[PDB]
Amino acid sequence: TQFGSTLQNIIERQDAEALNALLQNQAAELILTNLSIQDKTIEELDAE
Amino acid sequence: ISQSETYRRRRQEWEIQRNNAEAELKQIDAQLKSLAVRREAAVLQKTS
Repeated sequence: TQFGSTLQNIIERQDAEALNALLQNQAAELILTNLSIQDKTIEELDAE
Repeated sequence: ISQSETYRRRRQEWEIQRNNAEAELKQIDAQLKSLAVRREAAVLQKTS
């Protein structure tokens, strides 16, 4: 049973990890698009 | 001489005023390519 508990903790902790990672990956994937927006609005300052 | 003088004067009025409208219009088209760009950034907003 001790091996049981410590393993359950390994798994909770594992999925928790892959969550944190998956999030950061998404954060990049978004900051790309938001960056491109910011560029184009600079272009709209050119047009003005 | 006076009559043709008046005709040249008013003609200068026409020139100035038409030219006014012209410069206005080219301004307009500039604003149109702007709000076209701002549209570009709002669609990039949608896709973001």
